[PDB]
Amino acid sequence: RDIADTTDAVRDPQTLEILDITPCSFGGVSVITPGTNTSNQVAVLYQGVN
Amino acid sequence: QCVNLTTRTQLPPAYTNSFTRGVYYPDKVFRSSVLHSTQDLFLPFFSNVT
Ligand SMILES: *[C@@H]1O[C@H](CO)[C@@H](O)[C@H](O)[C@H]1NC(C)=O
Ligand SMILES: *[C@@H]1O[C@H](CO)[C@@H](O)[C@H](O)[C@H]1NC(C)=O
Repeated sequence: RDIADTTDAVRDPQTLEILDITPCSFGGVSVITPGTNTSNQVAVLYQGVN
Repeated sequence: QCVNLTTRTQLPPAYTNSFTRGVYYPDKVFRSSVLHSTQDLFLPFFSNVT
């Protein structure tokens, strides 16, 4: 568990090594569009993700 | 291993306060650097022992 009660430290089901599991990676899709009448091309931004 | 052979004197049981003993792990979960409040069976602090 963690502060948000989320999994952060994991006992290896087998040997005695220490495992770390994070949930699925994601992001926030934000689009940068001009006017529909003016143009049709869309550039997309990814929120806080390298 | 049977009925007593008398000679059983009665010592006076002196009482001492258990300061901070009797605390254990209530769950088999792993939390890192938190402050968790729980409701469970415990020794009261500074309670007299026999
Ligand atoms: C394109 O459509 C927009 C939306 O109202 C408006 O600027 C106008 O109707 C059009 N612009 C032109 C034809 O320059
Ligand atoms: C332990 O606690 C009380 C006061 O806290 C003490 O006077 C006494 O010796 C003990 N209690 C009992 C019931 O023996």
